Amino acid sequence: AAVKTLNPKAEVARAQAALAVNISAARGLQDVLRTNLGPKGTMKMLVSGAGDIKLTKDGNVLLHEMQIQHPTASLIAKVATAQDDITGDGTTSNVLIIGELLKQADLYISEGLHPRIITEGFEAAKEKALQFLEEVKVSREMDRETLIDVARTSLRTKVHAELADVLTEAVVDSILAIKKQDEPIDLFMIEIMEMKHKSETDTSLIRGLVLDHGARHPDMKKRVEDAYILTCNVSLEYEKTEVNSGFFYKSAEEREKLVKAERKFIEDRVKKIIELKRKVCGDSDKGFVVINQKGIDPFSLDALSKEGIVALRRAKRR
Amino acid sequence: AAVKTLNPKAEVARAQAALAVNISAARGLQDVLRTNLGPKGTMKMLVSGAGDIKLTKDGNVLLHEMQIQHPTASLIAKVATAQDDITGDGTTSNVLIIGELLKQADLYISEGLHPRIITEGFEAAKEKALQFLEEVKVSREMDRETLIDVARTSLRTKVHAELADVLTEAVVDSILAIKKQDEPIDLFMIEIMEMKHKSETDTSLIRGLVLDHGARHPDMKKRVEDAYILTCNVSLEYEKTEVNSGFFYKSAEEREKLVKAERKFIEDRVKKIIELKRKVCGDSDKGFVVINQKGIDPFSLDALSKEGIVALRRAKRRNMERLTLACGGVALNSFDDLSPDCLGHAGLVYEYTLGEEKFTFIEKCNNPRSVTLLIKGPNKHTLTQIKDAVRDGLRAVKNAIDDGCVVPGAGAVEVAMAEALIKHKPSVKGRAQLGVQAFADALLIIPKVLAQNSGFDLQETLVKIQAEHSESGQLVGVDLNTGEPMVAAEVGVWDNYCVKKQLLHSCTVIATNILLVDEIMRAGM
Amino acid sequence: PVLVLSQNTKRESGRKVQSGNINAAKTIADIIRTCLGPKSMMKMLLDPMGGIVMTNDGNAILREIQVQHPAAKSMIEISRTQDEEVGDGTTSVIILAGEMLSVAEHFLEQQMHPTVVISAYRKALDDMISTLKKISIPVDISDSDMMLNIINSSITTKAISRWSSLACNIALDAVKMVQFEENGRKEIDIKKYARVEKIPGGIIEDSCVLRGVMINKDVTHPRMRRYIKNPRIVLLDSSLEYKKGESQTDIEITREEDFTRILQMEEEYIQQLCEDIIQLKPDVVITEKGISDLAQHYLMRANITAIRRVRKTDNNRIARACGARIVSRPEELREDDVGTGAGLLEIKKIGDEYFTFITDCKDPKACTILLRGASKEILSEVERNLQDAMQVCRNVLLDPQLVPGGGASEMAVAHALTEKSKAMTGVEQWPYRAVAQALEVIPRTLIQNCGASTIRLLTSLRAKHTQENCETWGVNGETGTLVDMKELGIWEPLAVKLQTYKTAVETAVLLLRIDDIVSGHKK
Amino acid sequence: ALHVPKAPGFAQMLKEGAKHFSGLEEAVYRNIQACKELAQTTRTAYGPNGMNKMVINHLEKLFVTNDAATILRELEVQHPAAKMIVMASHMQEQEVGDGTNFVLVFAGALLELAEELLRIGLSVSEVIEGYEIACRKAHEILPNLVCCSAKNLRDIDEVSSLLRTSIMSKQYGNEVFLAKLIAQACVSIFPDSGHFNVDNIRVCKILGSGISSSSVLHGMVFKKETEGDVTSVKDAKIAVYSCPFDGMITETKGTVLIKTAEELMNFSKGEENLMDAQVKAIADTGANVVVTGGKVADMALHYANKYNIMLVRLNSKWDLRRLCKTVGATALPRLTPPVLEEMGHCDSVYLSEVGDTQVVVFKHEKEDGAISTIVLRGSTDNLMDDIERAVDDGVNTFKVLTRDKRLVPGGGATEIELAKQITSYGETCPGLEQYAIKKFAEAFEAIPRALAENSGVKANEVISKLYAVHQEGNKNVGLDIEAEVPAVKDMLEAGILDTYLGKYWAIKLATNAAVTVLRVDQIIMAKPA
Ligand SMILES: Nc1ncnc2c1ncn2[C@@H]1O[C@H](COP(=O)(O)OP(=O)(O)O)[C@@H](O)[C@H]1O
Ligand SMILES: Nc1ncnc2c1ncn2[C@@H]1O[C@H](COP(=O)(O)OP(=O)(O)O)[C@@H](O)[C@H]1O
Ligand SMILES: Nc1ncnc2c1ncn2[C@@H]1O[C@H](COP(=O)(O)OP(=O)(O)O)[C@@H](O)[C@H]1O
Ligand SMILES: Nc1ncnc2c1ncn2[C@@H]1O[C@H](COP(=O)(O)OP(=O)(O)O)[C@@H](O)[C@H]1O
Ligand SMILES: [Mg+2]
Ligand SMILES: [Mg+2]
Ligand SMILES: [Mg+2]
Ligand SMILES: [Mg+2]
Repeated sequence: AAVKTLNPKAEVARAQAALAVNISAARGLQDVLRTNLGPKGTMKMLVSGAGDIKLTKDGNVLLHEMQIQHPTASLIAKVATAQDDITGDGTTSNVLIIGELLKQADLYISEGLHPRIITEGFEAAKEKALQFLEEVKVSREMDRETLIDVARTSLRTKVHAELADVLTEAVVDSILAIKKQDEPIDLFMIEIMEMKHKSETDTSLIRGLVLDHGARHPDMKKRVEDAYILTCNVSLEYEKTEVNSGFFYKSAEEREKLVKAERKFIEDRVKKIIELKRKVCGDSDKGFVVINQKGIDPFSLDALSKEGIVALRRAKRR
Repeated sequence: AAVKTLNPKAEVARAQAALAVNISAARGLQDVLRTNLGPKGTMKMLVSGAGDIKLTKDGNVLLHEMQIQHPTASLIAKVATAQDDITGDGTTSNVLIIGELLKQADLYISEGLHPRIITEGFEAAKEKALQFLEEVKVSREMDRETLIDVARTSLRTKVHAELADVLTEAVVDSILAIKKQDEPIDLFMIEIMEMKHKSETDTSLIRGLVLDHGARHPDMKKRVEDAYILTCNVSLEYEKTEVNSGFFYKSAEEREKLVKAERKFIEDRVKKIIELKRKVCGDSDKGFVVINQKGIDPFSLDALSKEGIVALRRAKRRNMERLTLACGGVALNSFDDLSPDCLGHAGLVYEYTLGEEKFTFIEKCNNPRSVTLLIKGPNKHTLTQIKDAVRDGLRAVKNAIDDGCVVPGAGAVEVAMAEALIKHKPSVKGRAQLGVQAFADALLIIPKVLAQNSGFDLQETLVKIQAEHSESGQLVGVDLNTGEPMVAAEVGVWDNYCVKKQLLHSCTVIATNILLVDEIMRAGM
Repeated sequence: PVLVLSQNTKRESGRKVQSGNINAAKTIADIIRTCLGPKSMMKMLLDPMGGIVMTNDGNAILREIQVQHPAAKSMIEISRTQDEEVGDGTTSVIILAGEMLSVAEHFLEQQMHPTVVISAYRKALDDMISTLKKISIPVDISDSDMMLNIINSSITTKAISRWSSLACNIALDAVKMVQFEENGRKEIDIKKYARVEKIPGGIIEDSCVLRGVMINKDVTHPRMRRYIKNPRIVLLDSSLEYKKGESQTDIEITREEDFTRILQMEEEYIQQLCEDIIQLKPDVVITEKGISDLAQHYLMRANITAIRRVRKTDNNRIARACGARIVSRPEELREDDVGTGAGLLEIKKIGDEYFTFITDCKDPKACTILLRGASKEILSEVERNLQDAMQVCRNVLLDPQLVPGGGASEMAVAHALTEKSKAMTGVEQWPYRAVAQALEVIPRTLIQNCGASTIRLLTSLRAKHTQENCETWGVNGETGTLVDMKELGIWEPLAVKLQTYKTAVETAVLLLRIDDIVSGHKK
Repeated sequence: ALHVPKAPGFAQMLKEGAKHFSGLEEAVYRNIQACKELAQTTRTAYGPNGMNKMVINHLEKLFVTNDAATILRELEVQHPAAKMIVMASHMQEQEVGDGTNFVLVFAGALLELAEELLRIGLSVSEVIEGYEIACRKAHEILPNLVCCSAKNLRDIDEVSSLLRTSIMSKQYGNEVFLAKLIAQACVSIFPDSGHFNVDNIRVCKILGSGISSSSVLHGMVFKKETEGDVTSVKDAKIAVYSCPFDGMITETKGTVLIKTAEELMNFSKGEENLMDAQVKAIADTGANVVVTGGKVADMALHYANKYNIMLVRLNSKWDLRRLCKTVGATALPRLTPPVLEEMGHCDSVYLSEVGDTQVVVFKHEKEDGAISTIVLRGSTDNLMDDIERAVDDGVNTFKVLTRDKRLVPGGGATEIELAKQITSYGETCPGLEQYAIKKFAEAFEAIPRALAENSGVKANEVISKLYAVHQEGNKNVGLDIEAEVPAVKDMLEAGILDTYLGKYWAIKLATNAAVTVLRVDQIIMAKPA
């Protein structure tokens, strides 16, 4: 054709070819994803090239994990990815409705109707459908019971029913806890930690925090009852000077003095923490936990343990 | 899968996969052949691996010449080949209706309906459609005018309109000449000879015969006026003995005597011919033409030329019968007791040279029950195209004679049968009504494609036609020049009742079997 | 390299070999499991010759597929065996054998010995045979209606089910005409004397069995008649040409007249042969070898129509149909060898080919079934289905005993075996009862292929078969409900079901005895 | 017509080497077949008559064991459903430490019976419903099958009788010796608090003699030598430093800047005098043994030899921490002399030669402490690794008993009682769930069946005997492996007992793995990278 006369190694699908290709790929994706829909849907197993296993009923995960190299499939995967990034639900239904629109339009295009006319009808129907949607939507006081019904309607599609009955209360309580009236909900404020030891119905909501790390000094306590928490982003390990410095001494005694001196800068911050601890906990009744976004060297860890502080290092910026 | 655990190099298409494969291939063939339909269809050019060119609008030729390796395509090619072998027409419509049945059935199978239920509806609709076809068929006295309308309806689809106006009269006259009342028409008795010298509108009907060879002796006449034709199947060349013989002589004189003697056996048959010639033509007023299915050596050719006989050798085993039906003699395998009653008459015999080939015309017979159509044209592909077209037209007229009925064309019968099936649907029990609806919407592919090829809106044209047929009840079809409804029986657009019946039967059957296929499997390895 | 056996000699042994054989067999079973019953679906097989086979027939499928596992080879062979012996049950046998091996896998995993399992299977087979023969019913083979129902109950599971009445009548007529007795030996040879000729085109509803035969032939000379209403027919195995002698008959010519005399002698020989034929005053002459043009001349002078080169099988069918006797020396021709009995010889154009009909025969002991349809593949399937129908008619006419279908026989036999097993006190009671419950696979598969609930229906059916006069109760493969076979009409030939059970049990026995596969060694 | 084309849609859009399986046949049955093959690979190792396997991994390392989880780890399991069953087995190993082969056997049995039920006509959903309800009933039942309890974990004879069963399946021939050793170690390191840590049981594998020469050591053993001249100490005053035994240097680049011949002449003598002062302060605190986690300098070693201090260098930090736990010391990051509290003590610290190997022993004489070592002797490294796995089984059993002291009868007695009771429950449950309940019950029979088959007797007669005795009322009766013919006996009176928690978790995990494998319906493998 025209493009193939200029670029001989060029691939081209024309008006009937192009439409057939696109609609065929859309219906293929639809045929795969039809089974994901609803709580009675089936779980697919997905094995990476390394051998890793994924059990999913989620349309977006299934799309991105299937082994597909089709342009129409890429288009629909991206629209579904946007659906997932903005709403969290609707990917399976998205793919299904796309495939069904394409099929029902091909029904009339194969009999010679123009796709422009089909798309005009699409625009009219979109308008009327959005109107009817706003009309049928139920404006409801969002009580715990309503939110539970919503979260159930989603989790029962994604997992088994008993595990869904657990995750429902977990999710609803978490959101009802991190939400301030008339203030957009920051889902970042719900941490999600995975533990790989017990049953799946042990999944719970900790009304607090769970860090995936602990203290690195053994003499530090493993349990603290009434704890003062110090959230810091201050280095408590050895910091070298920005400008190149270096130490110069003429004797082992001077070397020893410089070794003791090079840590004074961080020792001072350790002492500040320790003095705050002593002033707030005049005894061992209460506890003191330092949580550092940055490091804490062994000398500082020893200094804090000696004073009875539990220090965790390299926490998360969130 | 199961088959792949036993034969690892096995290919398999499962219940969803086999239906998709079959329906996809059927629709692909349908998409290719949609354009062949009707006189406004387009001619495809087909180039062999050697570079040979074929210009065709014929569905069967197009199928067999396309470069396809699909199993469903093979199935449909074979059903179309049967359609062509038995009726001569209906191959394009066959493929189209097959594809449309499969598509309209997939419409309901994709929504979870079972193909068994669709095929039950197919059976109900086939029954009702055959009934309606017998009802609407027009039983007509097959006059030259009706036969001309039929042959026109076929040739106008296969070739250009002026060439069709020529081939129409040619085909109709040929059939009306070799046909004996209440005696099945032997199309073998219409020879088909191609000449590659003149225009395509020079294609004519010779009320006689044209052999693709002539005399091999130069002194033999090139034109004979009042000719006695001797149709023979007797060797006039040297024949060696079955048992090994050999000649033994002691002298050159004995060798010479044996050389003269070894030919006495065939010289005797030459003399028998020559004596018959002298007894029937006491002078050079009349002529004598020997046409031998076997050979004639140069000595015999000289002996016959000297007596004024035009001898052609190695004629065709069919030309034996064609000559005895055109001229009117008796074809002989022996000259034991030959008499003037064994001879035929041709009011003219002459020879025509075309480059390196020679032709012999035998014309002005009294009432020849065998004729020839001389396909003249400037190109091999023109000749091939006209050969295909005249095959179609001959089959069409033959079928119109056999079936004293004739069916209206232009999608009229399909429109009417669709309406009748849709009115019949409620009498069908269960969801086989959907198979009935699919059958009707499939029948509607002929008017749809006719409109599509004339350059009209399928839906608008079909709505107009269906409206006219519901308001009036008259059998109306597509007018390929205006897109309006027209009475095919009034405008002379006729189809073959046999062709429509064969379509219904074979298309329903193959579509049913394809829909009921649930596994395609190549495991012969 | 110091080997004891040649490299490429691989030897497997033990429970891996046993389980491998059982899995290969049950895989062969799963291939065609869905091709059983009235609601089955077609399969499109692709031959190595670019051909296609669209069928429901288990043996057709398994014969078109290729395998390398010897257990699968054995299963394909038993399908062939069933087809050659009874011509029906080719998928019932495969499914039953697969289920028997499946239930034997249990006992083999549980340390039972294969010989113990096999002895139990043989006990169960004898008791199955007993139970079938007790529950069977007789047939009045003179009752054409009963016979047509028997044939319908066999072709309903095939594509021709839409033209059931037509195909049933065709098969019944063909078999009843091929029924032949000579010297106290009854013979229904529906392989040599019931011929199926498939002419694509036309419609299946015009397919018919002819009171005569049909061949694809034309007259040797167009002056010969193509329509004769009381033809006296002569059949020959010899050429009406002048052929050479068996010895070195070389001639030596020195005289002039001798060459011509020799050629005229050849002509006179042909004349004398043709006169030996004309003396019997026939109307038609049919040869398996050539007919010279001079012979054609003489026969036409005698007003005889000749057909030149027919096959030996076609000539044998013409003999049986028109009452003639093939000869090889027209000098040895007799009136008893002439064929009177044909009522019409016609040579008509079907499409663009010339077919010779010798129909309208009286007492024809041979026939030609003329099949017409959409394509060679559709007609191949119709021909296979008609083979099934005719073979069932034959099995009945030989052994007129019938058994009920729809799995009724399987359930009756399973119940009888379970009832007999309660007296069994050894360790074989378990495999014995297991093959009993392994017969249940036929109704199970029927229900599955109909699309109903196997658990519920099979439970209701197993319960029905615990009552007294319920050995006829089975299932519809068309609705998914239990019915009385006395009311439905699906009755199988006792011979067919006996052969099925026997083949299944023996195939299981063979594959159970098998262990220690070896391979590689070259003949 | 000689090629079947890929169907339009997913079959064509699928990548080159990717595979897609869907439906009962291609996915469910193939997964069940894979899990069945796995259970068969590990079935012959179950129980005391269980046989060992010699697995060679991709690194040509050899494992001789009948430990299911070890065999699975060293196998290259590539089928994903089998991988899931192996994940269940490894979760059992993590949670309990014993019962992995139970998990495999039971999961494979549940899946085989599930395939049979799907063939008879049940749906995966109904099978899963019945399996879940039957697992719930089994968990409801097991507490009633509990027969005995430990009643004391500070004793050494009772603890040996309790650990013998877990260390019998592995190492059947010699189990009284091993149960004695592991009981001694466990009760040595068992604190007055109910918390027990399994990492505090150390295992030293030394080539030489045999399993009967193995011993327990209240202390620590390190396959090290001493850095200095002192090799023995009888009243250890151990000082532990995470820092090297060298002069401290700056974390910033240090340079000795000399500007005078006097500074040059005096620098090195000042360095050694500093080292002498440091080590003499350490020695004057009373320390006779110093243990450094870093390197040792030649001058510091010189002065440690001068002041008669035993120097030990432990490269590992886990080893340093465990030594600190052993001796009651504190790892000092500075070379400052330890205070009276930062110091550690041992009734003896000496260098010995066990076999060809040289070892440094920190040995308490008291029959207690925070850490105990089991010195395993043996004629083969593979044998010693198998005995270490058996030790791990015994120690994990001790921990399971510290968590939950309840015990169920072994040798298949609890499994048979479970099968019986769950069958009786399925006979009452109407609806299609009864089939799955009864198959879940029959799956338990796979345990005594595997025990019997490995004992070398007929499992059907063994199982019939067990069913008869449990019908007559004896729930503690199981099979006798010390009988060439099918036999049964009182598991309680014999002392063959399992852990309630072990059975609980094994049943739960096997059921969950089977149910997940069943919940899979479509598989889309990617091209193996
Ligand atoms: N219990 C239920 N009964 C009926 N329909 C349900 C139920 N739960 C969810 N659905 C519907 O099933 C549909 C598909 O669920 P799912 O596949 O998770 O959604 P998505 O298409 O957004 O991925 C949703 O439209 C939802 O309304
Ligand atoms: N002049 C005409 N006007 C309208 N329709 C026509 C005319 N001539 C032929 N047709 C219709 O066009 C259809 C297709 O023609 P053609 O493709 O040659 O037949 P086939 O499908 O048998 O190959 C036929 O059904 C015929 O009735
Ligand atoms: N209408 C019917 N309803 C139920 N079962 C039937 C019916 N017709 C036939 N069968 C049963 O189907 C089986 C035959 O199926 P078929 O596909 O012919 O397999 P085969 O002949 O190879 O055994 C027999 O068991 C027969 O009794
Ligand atoms: N002396 C014994 N007699 C009978 N059964 C025993 C004996 N010792 C252990 N068993 C049984 O062996 C099984 C555990 O064996 P083992 O191979 O360690 O499996 P697992 O990995 O599941 O612990 C248990 O059923 C236990 O009761
Ligand atoms: Mg959702
Ligand atoms: Mg036409
Ligand atoms: Mg059959
Ligand atoms: Mg164990």
